[PDB]
Amino acid sequence: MKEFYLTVEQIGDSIFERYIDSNGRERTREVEYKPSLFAHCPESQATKYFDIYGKPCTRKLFANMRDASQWIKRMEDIGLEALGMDDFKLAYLSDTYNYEIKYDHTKIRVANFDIEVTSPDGFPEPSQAKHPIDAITHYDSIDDRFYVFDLLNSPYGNVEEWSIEIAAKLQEQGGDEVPSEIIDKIIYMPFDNEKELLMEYLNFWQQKTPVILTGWNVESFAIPYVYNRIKNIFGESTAKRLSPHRKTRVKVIENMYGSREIITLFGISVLDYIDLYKKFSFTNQPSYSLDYISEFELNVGKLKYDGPISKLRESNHQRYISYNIIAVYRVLQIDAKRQFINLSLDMGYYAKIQIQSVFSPIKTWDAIIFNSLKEQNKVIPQGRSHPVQPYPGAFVKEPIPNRYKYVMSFDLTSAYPSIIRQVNISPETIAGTFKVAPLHDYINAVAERPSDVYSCSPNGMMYYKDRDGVVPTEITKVFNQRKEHKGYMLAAQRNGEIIKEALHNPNLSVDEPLDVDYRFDFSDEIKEKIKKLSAKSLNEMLFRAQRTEVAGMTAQINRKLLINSLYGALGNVWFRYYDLRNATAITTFGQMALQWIERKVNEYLNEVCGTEGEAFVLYGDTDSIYVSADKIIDKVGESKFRDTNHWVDFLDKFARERMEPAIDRGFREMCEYMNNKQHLMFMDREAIAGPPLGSKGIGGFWTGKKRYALNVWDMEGTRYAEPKLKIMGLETQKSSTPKAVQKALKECIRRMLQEGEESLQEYFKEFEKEFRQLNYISIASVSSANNIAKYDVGGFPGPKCPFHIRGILTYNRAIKGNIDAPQVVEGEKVYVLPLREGNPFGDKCIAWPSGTEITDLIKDDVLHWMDYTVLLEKTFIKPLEGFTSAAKLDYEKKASLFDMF
DNA sequence: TCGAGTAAGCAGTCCGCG
DNA sequence: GCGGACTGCTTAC
Ligand SMILES: Cc1cn([C@H]2C[C@H](O)[C@@H](COP(=O)(O)OP(=O)(O)OP(=O)(O)O)O2)c(=O)[nH]c1=O
Ligand SMILES: [Ca+2]
Ligand SMILES: [Ca+2]
Ligand SMILES: [Ca+2]
Ligand SMILES: [Ca+2]
Ligand SMILES: [Ca+2]
Ligand SMILES: [Ca+2]
Ligand SMILES: [Ca+2]
Repeated sequence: MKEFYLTVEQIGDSIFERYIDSNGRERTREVEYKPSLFAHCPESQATKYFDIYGKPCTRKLFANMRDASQWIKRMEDIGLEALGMDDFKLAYLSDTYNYEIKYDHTKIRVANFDIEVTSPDGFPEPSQAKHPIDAITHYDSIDDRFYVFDLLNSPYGNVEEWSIEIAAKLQEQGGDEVPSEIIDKIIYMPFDNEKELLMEYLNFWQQKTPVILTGWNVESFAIPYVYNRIKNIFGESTAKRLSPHRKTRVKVIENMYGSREIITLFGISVLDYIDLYKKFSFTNQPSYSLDYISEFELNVGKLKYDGPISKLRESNHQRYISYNIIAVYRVLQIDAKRQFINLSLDMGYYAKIQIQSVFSPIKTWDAIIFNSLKEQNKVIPQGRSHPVQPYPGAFVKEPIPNRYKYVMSFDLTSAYPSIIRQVNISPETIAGTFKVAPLHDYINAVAERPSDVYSCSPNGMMYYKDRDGVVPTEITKVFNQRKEHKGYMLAAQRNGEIIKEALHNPNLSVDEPLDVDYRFDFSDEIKEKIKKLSAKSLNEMLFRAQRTEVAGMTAQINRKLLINSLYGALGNVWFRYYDLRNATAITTFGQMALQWIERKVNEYLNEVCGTEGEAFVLYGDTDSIYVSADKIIDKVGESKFRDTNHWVDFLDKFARERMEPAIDRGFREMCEYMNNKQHLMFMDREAIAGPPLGSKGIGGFWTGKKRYALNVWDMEGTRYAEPKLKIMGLETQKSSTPKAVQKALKECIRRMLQEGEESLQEYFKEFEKEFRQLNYISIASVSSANNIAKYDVGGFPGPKCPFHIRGILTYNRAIKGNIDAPQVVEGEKVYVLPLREGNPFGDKCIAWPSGTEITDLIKDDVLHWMDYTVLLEKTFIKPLEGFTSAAKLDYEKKASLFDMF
């Protein structure tokens, strides 16, 4: 097999590389890599190396990496550009793996671990590590085993061994319900003392050294705790054994307020699953506790226990160990579904970077572009410093707030990447500038043609047309991968809808789910077999289809993220190819494209409707238009349609056969106007929206920019078994809005769009009457909590104190003195509740850590003093009043003459 | 919240507005 | 009471 790296590091003048050799075995090597860098030279000097602008360079070969770094510094002292890849390990990977890497994941040791630390006096700080580590569960992907290290004797209690038999039993048997599928995979090791536990863990780690190291909060908690505890007991040299090269660095990480420490383990790639989840999941969660996320992702019940976690080991060591094991398993289950490790490996090997660098699109793209240029013997420019400067973005149309009955939407496929490719925007394709007219003049096609030679953006920039830039070339490659995965995702989605339909008529039989590839649209034969299947088999198939859809979603949306982040990197001062001229060329072209096509669509529809000045485009944001279809439906007449699906078909056909060709003609003209390299503006239909045929539903409404709801029957070619709400920006979509309130507002919206005013009024009246019975967590607001210290003046709110921070200060006074009470962590999320006048907490609100029950010390009093009236008004009535006033509906029945009878 | 970008919405504070 | 200046937070692209 072809060799591939596992990890790479620079340590002084050596590269340390762990790799898989041609026989599939893990090896390590130290290489005295001599890096090269480059300086500009005279034309009279014969060279093969040129910078991206075509200027000749001489290659400087250094005796070692330190010599190279020193040269860069002296070049700065002289005032001359030092060209080339200054991150020497990326140059090493490029030289050592000069081919497309094919990796074999089965050979990569992926370790997933979690530790337990009993602490009586509050949160056990990793930097201090003052308490014994009393459990470690470490799952190894190569062995497929859970290695459990269990401390039986501690200063906080001596306990009996954990029992695998009880662990396996149902909770109704007094057991722990450790999943039966992992029972046989547990290797249990009890220890009489912590010193032996840790020495054995280190010997184990040496034998089975992680390449990828993951878990939940492993980077911020488990790793620094283990390192520091070992350091405290044995000394630094022993703790450094967590690195295969015995090198570690305390790394200080900082944002806007304050900083924290992590331990860099040289020769390991730490991908903390909480951070993978945050970057790649496209959620914003009220809580990031593993319990909360596991419940959300997997629909598994919260791991229940009596009393605080600080007393769990002494009171129920059995459950304590089983819960540690289950926690490790939960992360593996989340990864089986979301596949973020697979994503990271794919992206990392594609770019030829340390796998942990997938968190940085700047590093990822720097490596991709360097590798690409190096292939042509071209030399990358030196990174420079730039001051942070603002630049303009997208155009968003101001919608008239209203109900909108029939709507068809359209938006550009990968808009900004497509603009980059179409215009040929790249650092080395800049050709010059032209005199800019006001944007309105380009939108209306009255400005003079920018260039008859070069490809243009309405910000004034011109680009070469003779050859593709490296940015267009490389962005296209990732875009093509994105397109492939999106195809699989949508097929799985369409397949899911087939199963949902079949589930209306399940067969009374005993059978099996069909063995199929959900990434491909079901054949006629498969469809026929599905119609004969039982509910059990159909539901299993649906689950599998939905898992395939999620897998495709991860692969496609994060490739979309990668290419969109190349655009974004052009506007980040740390990117080697930072250039506000190029970032603004993209955004200004975007503004033109949207407004140009708005004009074209309005013109087209006015023509086919025989009107003048009618605005068919009611809204658009960045690269999208929303077209009112009322007049199209009315041209045929509603009574002509057999059912909802009939008019959906009709609008679908109209969009595909009439609208899209008109849109395409419009953009081709724009391409010619701007003299672009290639027409790539592809504005495909997104949604077909409207009320159910014959209902009183309003179909859709807008309240403002970035705030709307549509009742959708077809989304990008997926014809739903049941209509689905597309809601953007409204409170149902915000993580700050209480859970039960999101749910209620969504049902209000459903009723508005599908059923009408009277249905809405019925539901509202019921919710208002019953909501005080809702569990307090479900009606609590959520907020991130930054700068608690800033607004804390002797335990009381300082000037301009935010509402949620005020709540935290209230909480802090109420739990004062107790080291046992959960502390609100700076920068994390809190639940927030309003409190009635005269309450014993002495302020108008209280906040506590999100994803948790408020501590028993104050729970009863919070429950007694919760201000339900304020809750309802702020979170439910105010937003609902917004939706209904926009839609020109009333959520409460107004008086009429009929009342008199 | 270490980690690519801008536009733009709403909650809340402070305080004017005769 | 609402609206502007401002902070804080969050979402649509
Ligand atoms: C979602 C998103 C969009 N954008 C910008 C670039 C996008 O091309 C543009 C339009 O956003 P989208 O319409 O959300 O995405 P897209 O057009 O790139 O891809 P597709 O519609 O095919 O799924 O907005 C970002 O810069 N960052 C982002 O995270
Ligand atoms: Ca735990
Ligand atoms: Ca788009
Ligand atoms: Ca599309
Ligand atoms: Ca059937
Ligand atoms: Ca869009
Ligand atoms: Ca009490
Ligand atoms: Ca206001």
